[PDB]
Amino acid sequence: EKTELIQKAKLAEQAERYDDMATCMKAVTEQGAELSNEERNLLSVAYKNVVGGRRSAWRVISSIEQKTDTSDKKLQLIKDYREKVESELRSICTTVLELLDKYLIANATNPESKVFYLKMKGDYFRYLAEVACGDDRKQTIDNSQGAYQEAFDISKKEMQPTHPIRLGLALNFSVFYYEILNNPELACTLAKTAFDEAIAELDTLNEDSYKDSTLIMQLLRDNLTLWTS
Amino acid sequence: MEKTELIQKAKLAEQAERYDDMATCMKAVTEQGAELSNEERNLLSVAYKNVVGGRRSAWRVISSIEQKTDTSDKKLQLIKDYREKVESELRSICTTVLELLDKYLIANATNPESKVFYLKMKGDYFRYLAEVACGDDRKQTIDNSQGAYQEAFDISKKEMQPTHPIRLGLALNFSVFYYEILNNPELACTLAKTAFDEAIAELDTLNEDSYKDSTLIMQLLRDNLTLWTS
Amino acid sequence: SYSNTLPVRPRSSSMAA
Repeated sequence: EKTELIQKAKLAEQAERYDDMATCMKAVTEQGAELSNEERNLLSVAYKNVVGGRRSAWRVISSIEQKTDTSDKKLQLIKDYREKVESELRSICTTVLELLDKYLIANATNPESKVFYLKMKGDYFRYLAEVACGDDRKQTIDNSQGAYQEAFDISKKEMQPTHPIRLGLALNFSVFYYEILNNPELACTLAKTAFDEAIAELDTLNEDSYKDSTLIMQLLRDNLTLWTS
Repeated sequence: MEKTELIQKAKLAEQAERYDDMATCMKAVTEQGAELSNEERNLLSVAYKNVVGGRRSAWRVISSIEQKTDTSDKKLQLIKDYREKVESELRSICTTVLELLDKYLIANATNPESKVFYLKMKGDYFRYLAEVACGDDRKQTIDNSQGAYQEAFDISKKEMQPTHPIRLGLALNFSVFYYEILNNPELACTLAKTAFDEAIAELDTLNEDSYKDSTLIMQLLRDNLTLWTS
Repeated sequence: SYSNTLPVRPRSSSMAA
């Protein structure tokens, strides 16, 4: 029964207890049945908030480290802490990715959820790439790229440019081009393409999904303005 | 780990918004038996206030959801069990804090600043317990909160000027205790109002070091007064 | 600054941090 688990997941969401939420959705996912759209959103929100605190913490600690004098006696404590945080982040991303490869992607039945999960794969492989080094960094960046590319093609073939999932995939994939590959022009072109194509057919968009698509598009042109500086 | 490095990691954890680690550090420092500076005490307060706060807010959300109508006895059972789990966590946190206070901090403080700070803290966490308590446990928790608060209040009034930030914050939290725990809005209003009036009375003589804090606290007193006058 | 990405993260006033 996923019903009680979903109930608890929503309670946790409103209570901002995202560990509990991620537990609930992990259990549901492991029951083996395909996830509905609300349930996919619950999974994504849960693990997004779990990993988020560690991404931000890691950013802070790393910033402090790289602005600390190398001869400082207090450097190794900073290092050790950053490495602990990084370890937790790796643990979480690995959990998500195992959930995707073992359950969700293997059993996804419609293009919407397949694109959703592939996008997620790219997102969390990207979260790993942000903190990886050496060959590990090469291969993790590669996996992220591949997930994003597959999801991108499928979205182009099976969805409208106004679909919130397609738009979000374009947003995050552009950010992958900017922060990871370091090609700001291509990231700008992804964002602008998605935005223009969305406005073109904004009239074929669902009233209920309107708020979501609008939100994403605003993030897209926000990114565009930023990067163009 | 040495006290110095424990502090270093408490501050680093605070920068990282990782308050469980911060609270663990400061708990270690406190258990080492060493008296804490003002800075270190504030690290303790920030850490544990952040740890407990999430539980308090979650408990509020879940409780509110529990009062929703037309809900299945089954779903209601699930909601209540979750609220009970959060309750358990909260009680554990407040318990740890109070064990630190009674066992180390309050015990080894003759200094009025520290004595008032720790007694106030005790009143705070016993209040956090009182807002989720049942039956006789409830009356005991309330009496303990009120007692600690009262002792802090007396010590402050005998040892600290009205403009001092701990005296003011103490007045603030003690009056919120009167309003929310004892449901005596009149005495809460007079408590906060007396604090504020006594502060403004001696504001021109306040030093420019504690001005920044006591002004903010005073503004909180007035906020609560205005809110409590509907 | 950090680029934006899709999935993102009355009472009485007591003494604060």
